[PDB]
Amino acid sequence: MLRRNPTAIQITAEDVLAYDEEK
Amino acid sequence: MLRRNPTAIQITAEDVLAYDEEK
Amino acid sequence: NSQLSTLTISPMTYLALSREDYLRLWRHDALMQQQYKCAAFVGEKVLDITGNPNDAFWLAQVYCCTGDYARAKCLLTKEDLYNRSSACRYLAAFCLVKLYDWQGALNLLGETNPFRQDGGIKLEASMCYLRGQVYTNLSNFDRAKECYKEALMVDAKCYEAFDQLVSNHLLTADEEWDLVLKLNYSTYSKEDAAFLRSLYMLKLNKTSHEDELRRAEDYLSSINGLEKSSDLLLCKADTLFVRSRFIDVLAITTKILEIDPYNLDVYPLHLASLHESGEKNKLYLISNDLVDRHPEKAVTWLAVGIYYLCVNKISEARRYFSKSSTMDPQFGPAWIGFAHSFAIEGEHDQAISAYTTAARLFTHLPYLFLGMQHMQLGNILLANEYLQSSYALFQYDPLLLNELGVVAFNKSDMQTAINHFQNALLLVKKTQSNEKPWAATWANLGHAYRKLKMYDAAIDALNQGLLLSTNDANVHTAIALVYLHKKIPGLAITHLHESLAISPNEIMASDLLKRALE
Amino acid sequence: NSQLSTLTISPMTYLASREDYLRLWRHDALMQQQYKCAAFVGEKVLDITGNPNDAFWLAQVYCCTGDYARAKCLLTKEDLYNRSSACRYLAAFCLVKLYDWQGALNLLGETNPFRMQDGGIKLEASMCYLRGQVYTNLSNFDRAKECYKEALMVDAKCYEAFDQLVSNHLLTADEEWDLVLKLNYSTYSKEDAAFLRSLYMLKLNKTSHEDELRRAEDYLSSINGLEKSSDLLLCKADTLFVRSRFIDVLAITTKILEIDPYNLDVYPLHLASLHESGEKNKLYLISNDLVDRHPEKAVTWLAVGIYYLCVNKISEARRYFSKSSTMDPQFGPAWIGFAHSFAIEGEHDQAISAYTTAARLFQGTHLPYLFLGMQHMQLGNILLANEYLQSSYALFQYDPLLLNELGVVAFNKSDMQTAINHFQNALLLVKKTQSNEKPWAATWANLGHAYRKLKMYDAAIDALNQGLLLSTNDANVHTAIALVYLHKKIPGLAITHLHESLAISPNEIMASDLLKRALE
Repeated sequence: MLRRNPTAIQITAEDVLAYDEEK
Repeated sequence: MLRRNPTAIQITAEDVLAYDEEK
Repeated sequence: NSQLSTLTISPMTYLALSREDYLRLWRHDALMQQQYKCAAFVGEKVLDITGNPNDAFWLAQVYCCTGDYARAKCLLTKEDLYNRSSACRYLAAFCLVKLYDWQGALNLLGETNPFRQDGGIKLEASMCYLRGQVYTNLSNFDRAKECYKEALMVDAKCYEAFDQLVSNHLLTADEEWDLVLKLNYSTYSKEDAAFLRSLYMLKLNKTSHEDELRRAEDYLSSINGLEKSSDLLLCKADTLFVRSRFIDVLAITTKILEIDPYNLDVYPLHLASLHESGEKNKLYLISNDLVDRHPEKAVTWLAVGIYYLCVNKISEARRYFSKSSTMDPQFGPAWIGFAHSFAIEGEHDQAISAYTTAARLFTHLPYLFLGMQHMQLGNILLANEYLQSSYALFQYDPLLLNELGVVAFNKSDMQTAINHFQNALLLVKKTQSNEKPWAATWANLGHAYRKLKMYDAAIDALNQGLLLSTNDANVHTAIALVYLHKKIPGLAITHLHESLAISPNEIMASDLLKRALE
Repeated sequence: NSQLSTLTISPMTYLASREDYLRLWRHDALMQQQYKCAAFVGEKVLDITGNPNDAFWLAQVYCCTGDYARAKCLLTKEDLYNRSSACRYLAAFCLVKLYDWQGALNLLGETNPFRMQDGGIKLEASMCYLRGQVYTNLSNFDRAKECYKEALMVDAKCYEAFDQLVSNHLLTADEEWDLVLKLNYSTYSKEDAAFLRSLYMLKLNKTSHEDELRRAEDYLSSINGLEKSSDLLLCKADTLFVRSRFIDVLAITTKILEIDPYNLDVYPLHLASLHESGEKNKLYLISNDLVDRHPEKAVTWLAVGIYYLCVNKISEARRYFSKSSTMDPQFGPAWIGFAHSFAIEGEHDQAISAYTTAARLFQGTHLPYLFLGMQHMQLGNILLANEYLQSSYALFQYDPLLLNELGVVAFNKSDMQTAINHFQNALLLVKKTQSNEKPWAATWANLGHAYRKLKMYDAAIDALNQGLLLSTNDANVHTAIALVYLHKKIPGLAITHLHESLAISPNEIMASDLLKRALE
């Protein structure tokens, strides 16, 4: 059976917001 | 094999001429 | 070695069990039951375990039955196996042929038979047959014929080789008789040699060794079961057809088509006999479903052409005989139909072309037709050369005797003409022919009589003439002229009236008439 | 009667007469494929004797010539099929060749009519197989299954039936093992039962009965000569492929291809292993002589497709897995290839169709549920994706790709700890296998993403880095690394990595923003 590549987690737009809350 | 029909001798002008040797 | 066959190496010889015995019985039965996935899987296992050449051979059998010729060859040519086993060498060579590798075939087989009893066909013989199959495909017809006769010389049971020589008209009529006569039937059975020889004679031509053929059919006939055999029956009808006994032929042929519907060997003879018997309906019936059932066979399109013949659509019949001979250029009966259709429609050179190509296939019949054609063209030397070549073949066909008569007549040998016409009428009585065409022979006889000044015989024959075909202006003219000779102008007049009414423009009738007027 | 095979009717039984010279002669003609001759002799013996066995053998000749109507008629004429089981088998066989399905069923019966041994397949078995073939063509796949199961129970030697069951995937992995385990091998040989049984087990599901299968493989390797058998090398290769030992699979599979170049069953394993290693050249050569010599085989077009797949020509790959799976709808590998093409294009629904039709043709294996899981992740059905993933895991727990997928799921819930454990185990797994290292950059980066979530920034850097390593050019892992750096409060390092992202893809919306804030 052909195989495929592991799914890759991506940095999302929501991650940059979880950051902004550095206050 | 397909056959065909007997050839037929026919009456000829030479035949009338032949007769005309009535002399 | 190569004296033996495939039976020597069959798993069943064990009768004369290990794991490899069980597997062999199993693969063998799988092969006979055409369960090929099974036979390949068992055949692979046994081969892996033993490395035995006879296991390699049987494995290739299944690949062969599968159509995997490339694979069979590969398996057999990979380990010098073609050299360790005659059966392998045969099977590998068999595959190369199937693959069209003509040169590689010869490499296994050798260009000459290299080898010059178990119930089978000697592998030596089979290899000779394959050797001929190759030379045939290399168009080397001389050496194919020769390498096929080797086959039959080596084992008389090599009927594939025999079938090639005969159905491919690779030999003379005499060549063939000469051959089945000199076979060593002991390669079949010393005792009972006769049985096999008679069977082979059933395939040869009917009109060259009438003695051996009669003794053959006679012996086979006494054997119960064989009266139902197509080969025997088909031979009988060929004979019958040569004797113009068309009802008899048709009785046999018909029995064949009911008790064995799938053999199409019978058709050209059945179709030809129906044409003479004028059965338009049977010819319509039979052809229609032949086209419906076997559109791919030349036979069916011969049947269609022949139907258009008892219906005189000559332009169409020529069309389907053309089609029938382009499909199978080797199909003799179709070139005759073709040729005849030109003859009918007045095209001589084309008919003669088709006739002489038709003669290559196949017999007194083609030479006879070539003869009839040159006579219509008025080439009397050629007409005679052919009719003579046809008479040497068979002297008892009333049609041929009519043509010799007409040649004798045209060179003014009246007494020989009369002899020919009289014999033609004897022979015809013994036949089962349609009688209207023979009116021409009666009139011919009358014309010969007229030429010898013997006028009372002429009147009788001439009259017997139109009796068989009443709508005929020329014999009335004929009769009239014989009356003028008998100095009876009045009867000549009544007859010239009948023929002028039949053909109003007749130039000879008209002139001949004015003279009778007294 | 139907308890025997053709061996009983072989002329060669004389080994244990004019008609007897004729029969020997007809038999050898057949065997030598001189069919004009065998028909000639066979017709004369039947004319003489009227024996059913002679009608059978004459009929055989016609079948070899493809004249199936003709054999059928001959065996019908005298009501032969009623007086001979061989004649019944052969008449039915011709009827099937003629596509006459009701005819064949009239002759065979809709179920086994028969509810010692000569060495061949019991004709009783062969007729159930035939009945199986009919039911397949009427699309009663349930009755076909039963009617093919019956052949095997009747005679273990009916491998055409086994091959149909297994090839048409009419059985579940379990059903297949219970079948061969319960078969009566005395119909082969009471004393050598283990040999045939081991052969059959080699055809079966590699994972579920690892034990019965390992002694079967041992027993057969102790048999001199089988170590070079294509079927034996294939349990191994498939077993090695499950363990992701792809170089090992190629060693074996390439050896099979040299000693048996016309073996075709070897190709799916061979092809799939070449794709994994990225061997365009090898895939290219193979596909080309396959279409040259086997244009009519579905495998041929599997190979053309797999090639367009190490080459990333997805449209023409899809075309060819389409062509192959159409040529042989039972061909599982072509369906997987087909589904992957859709997955890559983002065609989720069609990918899911293809993967679900493939899960039928590969039942008892963990990969189809794996793929269904991964594709349902894409759609956002985490519940569903998890159902399918727990399902593959129950079937087989040691595939790095599956642990990665279970890890992406734990991470999508908020179970970072579990995600880390799963990622760490994929990585451990991958070290034992022989897989192309490059695709696993995503797992490393994955582990790195789990770590930043747990605010373990140094473990994250290290993992993200190892991700970046295995993939020369990834903008998203550079952005990830920067996100971590400015969490560590080192904007200067965050800045150089953001410059890399925006260079690999100058448009990324989030990389620009993360740079926006990294002004420090």
